[PDB]
Amino acid sequence: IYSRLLKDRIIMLGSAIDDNVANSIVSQLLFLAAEDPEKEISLYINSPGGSITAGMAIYDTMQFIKPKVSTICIGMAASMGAFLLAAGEKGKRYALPNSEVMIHQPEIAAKRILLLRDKLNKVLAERTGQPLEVIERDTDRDNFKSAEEALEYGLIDKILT
Amino acid sequence: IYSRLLKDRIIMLGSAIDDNVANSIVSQLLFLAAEDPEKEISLYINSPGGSITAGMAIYDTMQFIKPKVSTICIGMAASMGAFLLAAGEKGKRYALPNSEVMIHQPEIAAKRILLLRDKLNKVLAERTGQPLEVIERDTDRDNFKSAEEALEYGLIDKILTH
Amino acid sequence: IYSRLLKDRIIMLGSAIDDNVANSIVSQLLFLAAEDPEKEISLYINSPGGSITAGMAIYDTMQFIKPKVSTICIGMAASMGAFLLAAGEKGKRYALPNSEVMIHQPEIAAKRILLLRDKLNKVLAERTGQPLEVIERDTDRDNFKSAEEALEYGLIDKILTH
Amino acid sequence: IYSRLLKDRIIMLGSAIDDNVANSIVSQLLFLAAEDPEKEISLYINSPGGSITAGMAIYDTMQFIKPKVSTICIGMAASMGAFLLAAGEKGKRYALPNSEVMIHQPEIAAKRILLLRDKLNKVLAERTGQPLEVIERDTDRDNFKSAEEALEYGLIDKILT
Amino acid sequence: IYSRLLKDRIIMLGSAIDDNVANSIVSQLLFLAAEDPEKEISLYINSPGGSITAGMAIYDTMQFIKPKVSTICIGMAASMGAFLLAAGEKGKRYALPNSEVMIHQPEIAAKRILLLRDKLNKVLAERTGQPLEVIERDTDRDNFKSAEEALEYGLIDKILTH
Amino acid sequence: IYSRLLKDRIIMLGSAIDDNVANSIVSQLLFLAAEDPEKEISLYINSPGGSITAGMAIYDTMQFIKPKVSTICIGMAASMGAFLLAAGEKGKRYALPNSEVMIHQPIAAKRILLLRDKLNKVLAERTGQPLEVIERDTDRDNFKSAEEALEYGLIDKILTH
Amino acid sequence: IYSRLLKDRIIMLGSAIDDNVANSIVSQLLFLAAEDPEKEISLYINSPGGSITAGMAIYDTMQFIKPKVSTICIGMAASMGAFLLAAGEKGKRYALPNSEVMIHQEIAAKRILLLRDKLNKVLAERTGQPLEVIERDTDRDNFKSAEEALEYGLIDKILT
Amino acid sequence: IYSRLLKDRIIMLGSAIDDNVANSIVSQLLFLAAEDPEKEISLYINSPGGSITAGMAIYDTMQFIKPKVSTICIGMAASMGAFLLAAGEKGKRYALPNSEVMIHQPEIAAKRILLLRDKLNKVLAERTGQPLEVIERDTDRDNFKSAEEALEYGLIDKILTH
Amino acid sequence: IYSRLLKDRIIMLGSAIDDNVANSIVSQLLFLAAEDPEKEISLYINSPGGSITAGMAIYDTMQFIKPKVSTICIGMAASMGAFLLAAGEKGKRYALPNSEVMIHQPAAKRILLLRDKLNKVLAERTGQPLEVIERDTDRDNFKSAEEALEYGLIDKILTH
Amino acid sequence: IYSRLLKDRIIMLGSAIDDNVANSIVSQLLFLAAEDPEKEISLYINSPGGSITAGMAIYDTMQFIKPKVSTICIGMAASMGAFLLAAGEKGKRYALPNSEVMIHQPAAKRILLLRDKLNKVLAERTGQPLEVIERDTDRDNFKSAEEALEYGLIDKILTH
Amino acid sequence: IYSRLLKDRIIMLGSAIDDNVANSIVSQLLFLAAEDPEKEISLYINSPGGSITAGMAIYDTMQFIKPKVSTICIGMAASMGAFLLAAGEKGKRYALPNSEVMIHQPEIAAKRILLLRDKLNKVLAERTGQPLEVIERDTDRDNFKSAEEALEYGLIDKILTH
Amino acid sequence: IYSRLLKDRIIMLGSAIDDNVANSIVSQLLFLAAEDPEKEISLYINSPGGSITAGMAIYDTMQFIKPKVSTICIGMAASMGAFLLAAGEKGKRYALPNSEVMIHQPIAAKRILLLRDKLNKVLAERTGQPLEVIERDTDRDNFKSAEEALEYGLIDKILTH
Repeated sequence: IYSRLLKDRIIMLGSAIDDNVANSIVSQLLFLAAEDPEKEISLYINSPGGSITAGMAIYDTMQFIKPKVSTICIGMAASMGAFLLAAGEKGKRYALPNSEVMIHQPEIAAKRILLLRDKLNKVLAERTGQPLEVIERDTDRDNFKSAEEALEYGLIDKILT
Repeated sequence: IYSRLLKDRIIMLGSAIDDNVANSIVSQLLFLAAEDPEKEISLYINSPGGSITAGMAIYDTMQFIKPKVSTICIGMAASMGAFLLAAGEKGKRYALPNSEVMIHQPEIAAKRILLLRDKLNKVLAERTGQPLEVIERDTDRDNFKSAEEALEYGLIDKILTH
Repeated sequence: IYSRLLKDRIIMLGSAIDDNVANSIVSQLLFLAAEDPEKEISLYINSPGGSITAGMAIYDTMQFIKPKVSTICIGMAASMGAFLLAAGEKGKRYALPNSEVMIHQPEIAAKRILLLRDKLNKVLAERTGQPLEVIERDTDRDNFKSAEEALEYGLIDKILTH
Repeated sequence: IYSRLLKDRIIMLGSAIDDNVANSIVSQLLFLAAEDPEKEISLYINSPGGSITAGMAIYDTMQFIKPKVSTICIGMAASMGAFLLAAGEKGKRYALPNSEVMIHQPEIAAKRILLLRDKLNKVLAERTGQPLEVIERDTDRDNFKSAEEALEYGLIDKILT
Repeated sequence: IYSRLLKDRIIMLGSAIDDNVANSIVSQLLFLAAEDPEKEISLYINSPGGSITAGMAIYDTMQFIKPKVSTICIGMAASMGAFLLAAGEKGKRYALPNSEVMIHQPEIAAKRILLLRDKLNKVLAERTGQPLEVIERDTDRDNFKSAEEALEYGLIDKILTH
Repeated sequence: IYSRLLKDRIIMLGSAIDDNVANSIVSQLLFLAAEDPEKEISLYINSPGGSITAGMAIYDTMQFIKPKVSTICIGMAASMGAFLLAAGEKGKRYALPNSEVMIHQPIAAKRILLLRDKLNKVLAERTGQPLEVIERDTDRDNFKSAEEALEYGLIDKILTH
Repeated sequence: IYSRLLKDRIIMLGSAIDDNVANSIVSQLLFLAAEDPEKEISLYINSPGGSITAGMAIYDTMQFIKPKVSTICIGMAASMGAFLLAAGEKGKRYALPNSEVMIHQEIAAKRILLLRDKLNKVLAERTGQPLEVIERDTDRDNFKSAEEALEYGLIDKILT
Repeated sequence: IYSRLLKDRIIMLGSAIDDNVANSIVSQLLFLAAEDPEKEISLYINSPGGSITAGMAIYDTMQFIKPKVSTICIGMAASMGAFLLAAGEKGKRYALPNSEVMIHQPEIAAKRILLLRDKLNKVLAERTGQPLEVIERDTDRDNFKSAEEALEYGLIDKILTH
Repeated sequence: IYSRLLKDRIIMLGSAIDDNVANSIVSQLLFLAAEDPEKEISLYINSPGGSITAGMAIYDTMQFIKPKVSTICIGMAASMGAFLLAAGEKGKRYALPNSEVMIHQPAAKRILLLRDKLNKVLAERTGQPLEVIERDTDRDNFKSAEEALEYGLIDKILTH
Repeated sequence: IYSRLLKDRIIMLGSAIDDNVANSIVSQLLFLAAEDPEKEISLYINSPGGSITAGMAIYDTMQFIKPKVSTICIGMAASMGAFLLAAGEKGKRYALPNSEVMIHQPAAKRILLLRDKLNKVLAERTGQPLEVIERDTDRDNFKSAEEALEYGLIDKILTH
Repeated sequence: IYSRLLKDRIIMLGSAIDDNVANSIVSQLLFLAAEDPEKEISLYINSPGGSITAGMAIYDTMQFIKPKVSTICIGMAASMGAFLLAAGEKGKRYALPNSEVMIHQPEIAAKRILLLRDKLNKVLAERTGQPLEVIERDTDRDNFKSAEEALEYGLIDKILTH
Repeated sequence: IYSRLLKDRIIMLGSAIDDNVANSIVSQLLFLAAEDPEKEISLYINSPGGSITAGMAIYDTMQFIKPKVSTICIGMAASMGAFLLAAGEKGKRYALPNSEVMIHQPIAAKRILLLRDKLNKVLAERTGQPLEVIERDTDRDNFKSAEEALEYGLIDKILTH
């Protein structure tokens, strides 16, 4: 199926993000960018989130490729799912009226994670317009946002009705 | 099989609704809207229902896409199954004579659940043209409606008869 | 296989009836009706029967679609399998000489079961010709009907021979 | 373990009620009543509930035996768990301050169930002091009671602090 | 557990009756009869019933041993469960006020079953006090009898009350 | 595979007969009769036999359809396998020189008695043996060689070289 | 449990007979014979039967040991179960009123035929039926009530 | 083993808290209170935490029984594990020097969850002598405390040192 | 894969022979004979052997169909595998230089029947007197390809 | 159970012989020899046989320990089971009337070594000339208890 | 078995260290300390190591209890296994001549890992005599120490010989 | 069982040697040495061998404890099994007449090289063979009979009758 979706340049990120999913998503992105570098991509996101390392891979692939990546939150975008939502092409970041967004993000790899988390926070500040310290507090805490709360925090540009 | 059905723009929702099913249904909806934005979709519903979050995802995708989504209840629509039935395109919401509807609605975020619940009651009120306090009473409790009580309540537009 | 059968508009109901089987059968019915609304369908039945709710779903879908559904009992039609047999298109309900029919009918709510039994009983009365009360007794009792007994009772229209 | 509890005449009903559990509980009740007919029994209840047929078996065994059965709700008593709580010896029905009670209760066996349900409602009316019609509405609806709401509905005699 | 029960001469028959259960129950019976031939046995019964062959094994062992076997129905005694209940020591056959009895009885030669069915109807006739032919009439259809109805019918001696 | 065989109108009955197999075989028979009602079908039988109800279903479907059904015994036809062999189209019932046939046949007890009688009858008719002897021989263990099956009138022909 | 039974010299043969069961039963027989060679053993039989080779092992162990082995049919004794029933100590072979008996029974082929012949002979001596009569009845499907089993010579006494 | 521990009135809570664990812990508590109502109990806690409903059950049983319950944190007490640590007998709440405490707290009844949560914050406020608004801030977010920060915050009475 | 082989009229018998394998092989043989009755079939055999009944079914199907069946032993043909090798079309029975052949063969009454048929057929295929066949079937011996050629089990060794 | 048997110095060898079984049996033998070096051991054998290496380990342990090991064949002793039967203490090797014995035996170099040792030992236990042993080990034959007594595999048949 | 060992106050740590093993070890330690607070304990270690959080739990329990804990390395002590070895009672830390020690240390939070590594490093420095910075380098590197190397570094007190 | 053997101070090493087995064997050795330091231990060995690290652990525990450890080879001692056999108490190293010994021995690669050298040394010392020949023979497939193991000095005695 998602194969048919693929021909329409729609990627569905429908699950927790791990390496597998991250490889899969990166592949699809690279594939589409291969077919038609000039043409837009739609990434739909319903995800509880997942590993920061897996998430950053997708994010990097998004920033890297030529095609603009529009993001659309459907049920939920939490953790790295919310991050990817926020990292969509500007003015192209979308949510449905009932969808929810939670920006909360969960050896010697530890040093590495702390660094990635710092990068993550900074990107999020830039994309949202929030101050870094605000982003820090909010990603360390359990909080939920309605499509409307997320529009007004700067995570999405438009609520699609 | 349902693949063949898909070519005819029929989606079968035949099970309890969870994230998997919700992803599947959403995908099929997006896919069909992709092929042909202008053209109608038939959603057949026999479901015991399920998670309000998974249900709202399907509901949003339905409202969002261009194609009108006709809903048809076959055996049963309960919980989010009844909600989706009720959320079909107006004049296009259908049941079979012996089918049953139960609007009773039974991990994260207690507060989210409560919010979704207010909106679910609200959407039900608009679509059935029913008073909120009534919608609230009947979603709270075990009750089943026949194809006849569903229609009269405003849950479906018409009953399809041989 | 069954797939090849499907191209010939034959559906095989060969097992106990549950939600899965009911979904499957309903789908195949909707599929065939989609291909060719005008053209007949053959439903072969060898089934011990099963859930009344699942059975009624198949029945409603049968009554609902355009194509006429011929029913053919092969080994056995018991419970909802005998009901579906009896619900075949008139003059098109068939059995094999050695096949057997038992109209005895044994997640869900109790009042719903009772509502559905009355309904299934009424339908049976219409189809067999029998008085409602004769049906009520025979569904509560363990009996088998030979094909000839079956044809006499009104469950089938014709027995298949040399 | 619960073996040691047994010697102290404590039964723990810690799970959903099915036939198994119902057999087990009935056995223990009959066993204790065997040892010492004169002496009290303590039934602790943390249960999501279960089958009305299984529940009625325990209830019947409770009413039948000589020993008075005190009931104590710990986490939760729902469905037939709430019913058994309510069916404890009078003035002996107890809950903990944070416990919860839900009296909501979920072929041709159908006729039988409808009858058992009627019996169930009536017993509950008697034990609570509620009118039958009130019991009917409340067991058909999803509702939760604090220890305090349950004390004041008549499901328990005492909140143990 | 059950083991503790066993020391008090209580056997729990808590399940459908098959060869395994039947072997188990027979063993316990022979075991208790071995310990103390003179002393009574309590057999508690909550069972949907089961195989007539497995049932008759337990029955024969009951009749055979010295100890008197009291029977007590708890939730339900159906099929061979109801039979064993009825086959308890006279004046010792007991039910709880809400328990239910159903005397309906649905690798083995068909004639073996036919004969064992008759022999069952006869034993049951002599145990109830009911005439053979009425028992034959009753057990070939579904019914269910309350504790009150089974008392009347001669299936049990006493209801456990107050 | 079998699928390729199917295109040539060969059905292989290679296992014990239960409802599954019976359904499968019936389906294949109905399917072939659907494609070409006029044209012959070859049923190869190597089977230990099985349920009389499942057997009679296949037998009925055989007698019912238009295509003539030739039967060929390969290793063994016992129980309902032997019966189906015997029920092939007349002059079309075949065995291989080393194959064996055993007509011994081992829920409604009243009904299985009926089918048993009906079986015995059909057997008497096709073999032309006394119903008297058919009842002896199906009630006891007996193995016939391909020759012994010829004399009995269970098969018309033994296939050689 | 059957452990407690064992202390009372009761063995329960409650299942199809295979090598495992046969080993078990043989062990228990040898064990009891070890404890008290002089004292009787009670073998209760409810069995659909099984392998002739596994059966003959139990039968041989029975014949071999000193203790007399009484046999009691409870639900059913078929195949080698019926054989072992028949092979109980004389005057000690028992059935319950409703129990049923059915005597119907490289790749080890020549040996199966021998064991079978040996089994038919032993049933002849034990029932008092002619061999030709046993050869007939073990090749065919038939069941006997306690009563018919008494008449045929398969058991001594129906117990009530 | 923990059996031997049990004889010394030591209970080990070494895992995530669910209904099973909660039943187990409750049972052990009731058992010990049964043996010797007067005598102290030691509850060692190394737990990632878990369900608020399962946690409250243990907490209630602790408050309810006669014996004083000393709590000792070993590796970690997070979520309901930290709550139970804090709910130990006063002056008897202990941690090891390297142990960690996280008071962050992450099926039925959204409304119940919310209620339990208010009471959990409240009990934490009493026991730590801390302002509610502070307790509310720190249960809402990811934070871990050392044995030193726990003590100063008022989560434990003293740190046990070699 | 073996599907591709099948289009070339090659059947691979690569495992112990049971009913499943026997059904499979028979089916493939009947299938090929259906496509092209006139045309040869190649049966490659590397098998430890198996049941005499399952074997005889393959053998009969081989004798029965029109196409000539050439047999080729690859690693091993033992038991019914050796028998089917030997039953290949005359002049068409082949082995590879390092392959091995063991003619040892591991209702009883029917089993004893097939066993006799088997010995006779072998005796006819090899030209060996029957009584030599019967000794060699009862005993455990391997033949090198060379020995099997000289014994008359195979027509030619493949080489060069 | 067999635990109770063990206290009576009865070992039951009831299955195919592999390393596991061989370890088990050796352990039990060493254990009993430890308790009471002076006192006899009864080894009951119903076994299809098995690996020659696993077998020889049991055999060596038997020869090695002080207690005399009596062997009793119950259903069957084939392969290494037959060998261990034959290796029982002299005059103490027993079989039951219906039991069967097959002496057929199914680093290669070490395997060929044990095989020779095995034939020799048998030749010594039976009194049969070596070359007769070698024929009979290579071939597939059953001996009735009677035949095994006369062959010198067992000392006495149990009866009466 | 191990049980017999336990009566002799020997604990065997023979596997990777996770929460399970850590709970087990902690329990055994608490148990023995319960039986006889005054008397020595022998902890034998052959372990590839494991989670720092699990390791620190065992360590804290060791430091906490009254009994002195002697440590004996048998095959290998790596990661937290080498740490526990080094944390044995002074003069009581032992190894076998051919055993190996690797102090390299590879659900959880990152800052917590870092806090715990500094701590484990400090402890190691105290115990070995080494400067903190020597420990820091050696834990970040893949090296094995022979028993003699180990004794020289300060990880053990004595090597076990003829 | 083995447990009974344990009371008699017999340990059975009956399988390939891995960490589990090595732990088990070490434990049993430590246990026995705990009960009675003065008293002899009998280690029976039938083993294909295994890991050199696991082997050396057992060997060390043997050399370390007070009790003398007699070794007896039953079926086979290969690899570390042969090594442990050879490392039994002197004059206490035994084999059965038909048993076999193979001294052929097949994560820190640098370390396994060290143990390998140390093994070869101990072997040279106990057999009294040239370290020269010990390196040949452990690097190749060789099977010694009980006699051949006597000459090599791997065992002191062959146990007979």
